[PDB]
Amino acid sequence: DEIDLYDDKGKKLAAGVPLQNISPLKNAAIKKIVNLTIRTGAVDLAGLEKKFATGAIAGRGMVIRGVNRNLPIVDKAKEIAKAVEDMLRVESGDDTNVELIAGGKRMMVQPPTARILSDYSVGLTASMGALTHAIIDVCNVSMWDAPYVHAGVWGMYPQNPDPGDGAVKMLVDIPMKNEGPGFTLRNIPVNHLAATVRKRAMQGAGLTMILEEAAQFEMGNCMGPHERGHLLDLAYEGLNANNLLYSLIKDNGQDGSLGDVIYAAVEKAKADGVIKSLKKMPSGFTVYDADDMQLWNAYACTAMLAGVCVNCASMRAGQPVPGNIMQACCLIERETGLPGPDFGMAQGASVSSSFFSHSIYGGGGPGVFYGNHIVTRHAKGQFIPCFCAAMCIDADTMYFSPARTSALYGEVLGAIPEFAEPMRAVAEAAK
Amino acid sequence: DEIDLYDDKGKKLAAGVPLQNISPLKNAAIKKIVNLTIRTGAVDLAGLEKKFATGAIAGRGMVIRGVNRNLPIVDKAKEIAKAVEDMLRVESGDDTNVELIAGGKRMMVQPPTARILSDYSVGLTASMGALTHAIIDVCNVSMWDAPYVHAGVWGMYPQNPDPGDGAVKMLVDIPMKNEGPGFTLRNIPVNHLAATVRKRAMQGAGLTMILEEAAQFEMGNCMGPHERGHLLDLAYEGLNANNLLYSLIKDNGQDGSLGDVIYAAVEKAKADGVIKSLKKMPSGFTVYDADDMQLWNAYACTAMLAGVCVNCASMRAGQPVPGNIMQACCLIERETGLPGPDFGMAQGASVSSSFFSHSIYGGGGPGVFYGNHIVTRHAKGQFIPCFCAAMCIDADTMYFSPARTSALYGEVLGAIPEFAEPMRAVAEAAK
Amino acid sequence: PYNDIQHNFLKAMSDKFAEKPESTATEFYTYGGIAQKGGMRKREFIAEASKIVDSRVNSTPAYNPDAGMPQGQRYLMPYMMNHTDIMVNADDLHWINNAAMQQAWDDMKRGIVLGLDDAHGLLEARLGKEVTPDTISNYMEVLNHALPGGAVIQEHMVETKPMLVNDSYAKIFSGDDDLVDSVDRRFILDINKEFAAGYDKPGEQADQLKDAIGKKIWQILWMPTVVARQTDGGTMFRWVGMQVGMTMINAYKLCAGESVTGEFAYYAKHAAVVQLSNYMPVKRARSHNEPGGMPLGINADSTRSPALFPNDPIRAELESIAVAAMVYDQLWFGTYMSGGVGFTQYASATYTDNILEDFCYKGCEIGLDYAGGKMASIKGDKLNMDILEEIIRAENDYALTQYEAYPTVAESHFGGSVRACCAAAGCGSAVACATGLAQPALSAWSLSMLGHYERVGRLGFFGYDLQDQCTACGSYSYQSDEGMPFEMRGVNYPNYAMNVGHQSAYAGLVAGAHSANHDAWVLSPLWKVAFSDRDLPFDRGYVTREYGLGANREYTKVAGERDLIIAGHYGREPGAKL
Amino acid sequence: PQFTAGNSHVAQNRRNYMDPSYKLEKLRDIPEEDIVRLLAHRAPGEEYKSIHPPLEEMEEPDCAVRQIVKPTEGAAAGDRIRYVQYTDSMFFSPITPYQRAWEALNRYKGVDPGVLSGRTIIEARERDIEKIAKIEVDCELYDTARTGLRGRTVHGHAVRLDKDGMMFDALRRWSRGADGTVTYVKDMIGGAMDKEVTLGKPLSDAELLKKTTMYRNAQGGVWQEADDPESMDVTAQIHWKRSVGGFQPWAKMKDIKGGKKDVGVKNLKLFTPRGGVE
Ligand SMILES: C[C@@H](OP(=O)(O)O)[C@H](NC(=O)CCCCCCS)C(=O)O
Ligand SMILES: C[C@@H](OP(=O)(O)O)[C@H](NC(=O)CCCCCCS)C(=O)O
Ligand SMILES: O=S(=O)(O)CCS
Ligand SMILES: [Cl-]
Repeated sequence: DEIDLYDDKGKKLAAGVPLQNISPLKNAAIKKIVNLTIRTGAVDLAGLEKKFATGAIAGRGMVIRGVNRNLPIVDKAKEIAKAVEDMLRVESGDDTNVELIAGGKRMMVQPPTARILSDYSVGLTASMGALTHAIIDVCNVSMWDAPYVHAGVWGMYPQNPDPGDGAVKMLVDIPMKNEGPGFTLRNIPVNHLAATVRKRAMQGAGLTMILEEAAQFEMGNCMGPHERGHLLDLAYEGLNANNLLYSLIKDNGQDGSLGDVIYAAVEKAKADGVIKSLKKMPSGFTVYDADDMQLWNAYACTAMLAGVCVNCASMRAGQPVPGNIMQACCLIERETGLPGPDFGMAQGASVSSSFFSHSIYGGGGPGVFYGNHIVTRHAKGQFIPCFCAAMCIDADTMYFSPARTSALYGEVLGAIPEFAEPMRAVAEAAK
Repeated sequence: DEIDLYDDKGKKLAAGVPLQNISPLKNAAIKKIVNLTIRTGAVDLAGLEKKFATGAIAGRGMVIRGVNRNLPIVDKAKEIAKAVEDMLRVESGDDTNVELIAGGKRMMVQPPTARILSDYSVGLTASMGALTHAIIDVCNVSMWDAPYVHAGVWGMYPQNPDPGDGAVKMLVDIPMKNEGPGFTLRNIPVNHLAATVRKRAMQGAGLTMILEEAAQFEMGNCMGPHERGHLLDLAYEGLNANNLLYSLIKDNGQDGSLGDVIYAAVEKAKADGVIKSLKKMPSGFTVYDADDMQLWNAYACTAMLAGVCVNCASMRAGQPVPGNIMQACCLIERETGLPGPDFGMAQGASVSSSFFSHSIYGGGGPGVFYGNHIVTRHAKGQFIPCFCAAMCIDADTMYFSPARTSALYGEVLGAIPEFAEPMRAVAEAAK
Repeated sequence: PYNDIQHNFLKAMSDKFAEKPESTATEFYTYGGIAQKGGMRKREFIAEASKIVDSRVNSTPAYNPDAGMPQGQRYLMPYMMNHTDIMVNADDLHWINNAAMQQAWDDMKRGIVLGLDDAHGLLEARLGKEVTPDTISNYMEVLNHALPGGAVIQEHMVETKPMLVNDSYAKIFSGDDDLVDSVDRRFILDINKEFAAGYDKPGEQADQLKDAIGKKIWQILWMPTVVARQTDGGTMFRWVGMQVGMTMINAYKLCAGESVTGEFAYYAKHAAVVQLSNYMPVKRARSHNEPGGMPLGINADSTRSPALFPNDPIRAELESIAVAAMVYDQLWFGTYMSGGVGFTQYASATYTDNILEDFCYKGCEIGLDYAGGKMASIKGDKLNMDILEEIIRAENDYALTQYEAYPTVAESHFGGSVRACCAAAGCGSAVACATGLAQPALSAWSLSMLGHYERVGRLGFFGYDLQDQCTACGSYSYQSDEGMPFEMRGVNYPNYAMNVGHQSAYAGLVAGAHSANHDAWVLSPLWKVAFSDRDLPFDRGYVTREYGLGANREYTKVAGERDLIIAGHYGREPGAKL
Repeated sequence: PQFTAGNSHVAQNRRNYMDPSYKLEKLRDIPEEDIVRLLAHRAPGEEYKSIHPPLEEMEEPDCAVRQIVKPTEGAAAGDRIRYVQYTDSMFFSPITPYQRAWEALNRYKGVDPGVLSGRTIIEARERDIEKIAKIEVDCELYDTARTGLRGRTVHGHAVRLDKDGMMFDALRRWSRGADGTVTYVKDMIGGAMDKEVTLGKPLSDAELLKKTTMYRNAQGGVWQEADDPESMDVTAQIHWKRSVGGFQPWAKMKDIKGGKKDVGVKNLKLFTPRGGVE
């Protein structure tokens, strides 16, 4: 199998790319994106400083009277940043990195790959361990006061298994909150991803599908012949293989409806020989079959994402995506008599997410979902990239937007070249 | 800081080794060990074939009637093994490895490191996913019957988060059952470690402590100056640095009491200038202090493993270890006016584990504990190695012994050179 | 409808509505709201609210239809419990208003199974202590004093009041007939007596169980209901551990606290224990023995229908369904995972009015028709998509026609979600009866739901068909979290983890395949036996009858009340009545 | 496009309602201001609120997709997102919930439709949704007896009809005149309006049978399996292809043990009479 890779403007990036070259297991760009995703922390030092000064060093709605200390962490930001960097370093010239941001109000921390022996959550712990000792040493905190520093940095942990109230913010979560073995890279909010690609839809879809598919491998879903179907989905839906994705959007973006995209995709599938007549029914309706079912699935998934982009961008809003994915799947099946994206699983997740974005029971708008979420985890990688796309496209119509929930990620992770331009990163490495 | 590394027979292995050379972050042997620990699965093919034949494909006390199938997995052990290998392999020549054992009744599986993108439990899932497709393919399982094969290999998962009823057995557990970020390498039952080194106490203690300290780093307990103390505890207690551990056991092995070992170690501490007089009290009792407190701790921690070995080897029983550690800690404090191993944390874990090995409330014999266990997790690395030694030393006096709980591990992992001889592997690396 | 009124919906429809069952028209707006018969509870509720408000320091208001949605512009209908003649008020099916439903789940939650053989093995190995039927008998006597909260070793112990914990005791069962004969019969749950049911001869069910169980000895221990209510399901295996621990010490003259005691702890809490369910991923964090981890097959095995009515696979379905609707939908989805008014009718639709009953008996009939009148014959080489599709389409047309042709039935099942649940259950039953196999029931489930959407132009609620669209794919999948045998699924199987109107039916399908297959259990021989225990408060053999008694406040079997130790109730003033 | 399978007039109704080239018949002409009254998100004459500045006076993210997809007029203006919602009687409503979403996402740009048994909601930018509401209330997809505008308290789609053929409404949003004419006397959530809004007379039973998208084996509707085997033939096919794919995505039907011999089946037998009543 071979594909050409294209960018978000319909311009070709690489040709005659063997399908294996974009595999999460082999592509150096993907491997790098994964590595950065588990290593990179963001810290709001100004907010942390304020935590210590007010005694707001615990969880939501908590305040401890009498333990207010004034620790000039923003003032001494440069010393803190260097202490941390030196602690994180295992050997000179290694991939350890620490950068101050916004006049030292904020900080990026990247422990070196070598500190991760078995547990990806070292990216969090090394930083948290380094930061709290850094503060204590640099600001000359006494024994008596040391525990307040622990609380400021580690939050309610270990009393709460979740150190989420602490200072170091990752894209990923602690291992316990993962819904299964191999779900690590799925536990990343859509709003964080949307913020990270700075609200550019195709980059968001691409980045999100790169992470989803890598997770799919890690979950054990890509063994033997099962692999091919995932790599095709990734290439076509995620990486705009042979310009199918961009083409569908461009051709229908002016006055096209969701259905228009779907039908244009069926017609392209036919033209390309992906699907062909199996049987003509009494009404004249033709049921189609596909010699290469996995390839059809790739075409369908691309149709799905393109349909989402067209409709959501028309509304300049994110909320439509679940109902968009549903009718994308349903309609493509009714048009052809073939099975929809991920053999019904995508439609399934579109039903639950439709429900849990319009009801009292849970969920929220699309930006609070993610691959690990019980509501949206069901499809085998093709589903959540549509959500990120939708929340990039959203013109802040929603209350829980990336601007509200994820500013920190936009600011700190936004300038990471592999995050900003994931498709070009992959295409380069696949050459 | 420098140490000489001695073997389990008191012979010097390497001279003037720089303290950093035995760091889990740096030593290539410790690194390979961690690698082998998360990658290596054992599969009882015989027992698996029986599951499918009896319909006992679920959890304890469960049998599904009418789904019995005769799948000749052991007869086709060859085909299956190769099918799994070919699925696990990422690139030709890589570190993928699959072996048959006991006439094809048991099987060792090691996915290549390259499949582990972020999540260590790929060691489990890659093998599980490969094993279940391999069986379906080689044994020509029809669509209708495929779910039975999933049950047999994956256990109750996903309904049960724990796939422990499944067919692939690792030393480590699933991420959800880790008691925190960084705890991966701690979730390894003492009995499994004891079987793995085939009941040779010192290799059991060393292997266990290599893994424990690897974990301490990953928990974030080894940042800044804290790092030094952990490397010292590893070198002395774990690696018999300067032959201190051995000489302690050797000198008291004939008719020494636990107490004799404690004092032997104390006098050695003075002689080495580790501790020295601080103040003579009115009774004549002298309070000691230590210029290098971290070095003292490393000494007390070796005395602790020494005492345990001497008293347990005397009874040839595993059960005394908790109470041994307790009094090792207590008596060394009462003798010096200095703080005990891990500054009281080890005595702490000795109290809980005493309790929870002689009462109705939980735990069991020392063999059922492990670093991650709530009862024994408290010491920062020094404690659990004593338990592995004790259960190596046990003359099968306990009902829940490695012979009973862990034969699969002893059989399959026992042949791995780095497990069989971790101290030698580490020293050759530190050259 | 089905030909036999004992299983069809015609008596229920006739007795619910003034018009004929096939009537297409009725009358609205003339019932006076809750003035009508079916408003009786709501009028009761209004009278009570006033007292509640009077008792509050700032007169914070409570129940008030005028502050919400007043009820009864349409007929407020009663319901008939499935396969009974018991009518009930709708309001009386809410779990909060129904003590029988509460007891049914408390009974399940407070149960733990624990092997004894390993403990004997440990006694032998480390102490060389003799175990005989006599010492086992003494052990069980001590255990039955200890388990509810009685002291066996220490002086100056406080103890529990027996009438507060009178539902707690322990029995043993075993495949070893000679051991059972030798033990004091007061402590025995007797398999030959509870499973004399057979198909071609007496005791075949017992035979199946004793062969599966073998010469092992198992304990079923029930904890006090009040313990389930004060705490959670995670207490249960731990409580067994503690009291079995104390019993061992006494009955075998050990040190009260030596190394052997430690190993007994691990034996009891880990090595030989069999729980109702395991914990949950932390988003929906829950202790052990809660509904979230309980497989469908265990739900089914907890009913007695197959031992009481061995030739009636659909009664087995419908009794398992009644337990499952209440447990998974009313309590688990409707409370544990949400709360409020909740999901009473999403559940009760599957156990009232003989509507699901009607579909499933018709389903079995159709499936048998296609199986040439030989139940469970469609297996192996006879099992294919053609015959399945024929069966499913036939029964789906049957069931969906009922709602359309007899509009009282649709009016009772007013939400599409329960119509879908029930039509699909009917299709599944048809396949269960033809095949004697659970997995293909999933193929019927998928096609029924897809056929439903296609026929009617609608299905269920906003997120009803998540698992339904996943069903075909998950059918025979073997991927990590995507596949697993039907019997072993439950509400932690990912696409099952959020929605009402499925788990009820599934519990039925899993039971039907197995009863049709002449199997004495679905998933667990151990739980099958344990739940046969006739000293349990709630009657696991007549589920819908129990629900009916709870509804009409005639139920006499609730446990764990505290009337014996209080002088009054919150919000209710003491003093004699005038 | 094919749109959907099916050989009956009900299947053709489906295909037409989905077909943007097909012009839906208009039964009534509700003035825009009366539409605004019914929706009750704003008062007629009241200016559209904004949730953000018009896109033109704003710098959007440098997004290729925003670049090539034109916003609707509602989106460009930064309108609120509001909604319209319908309840469709099981007694031969002209259109059914699922077919509404098919219709909406084929015919309209920039919409968020949701399908349930007793309600179908469409969300869009306020001015956009006002336009969609008028089109859908005016045309043959709305019958004044078997369809209802309802943003809450939707109960009734599956409830028997009244003497006059009206679907139950617990909020009594409609009133019926002697001549059959239906007037809305409350807004779509049961709130008071400044004036009543006349919708018109209901279609006759024969017309409803002619216009409906539902298969219904009662009261003279289409019996799906007896009158249109193609319908389930193709739906089943989709079902089995999803089944095969979940097991092994690359697998063809012919490679499956006991796989379908063909689309359709040879031996389907029915177990109800036409009209179902026995
Ligand atoms: C989705 C999830 O909610 P969150 O997205 O985490 O708020 C989940 N709710 C449940 O799935 C609701 C199930 C019961 C109510 C719906 C009945 S159909 C839960 O609370 O864990
Ligand atoms: C140790 C552990 O037991 P296990 O080792 O898992 O059997 C744990 N028990 C509790 O810590 C017992 C605490 C209460 C009884 C003793 C009070 S001093 C538990 O059941 O989770
Ligand atoms: O949100 S829905 O309206 O679909 C139903 C929940 S009861
Ligand atoms: Cl006994």
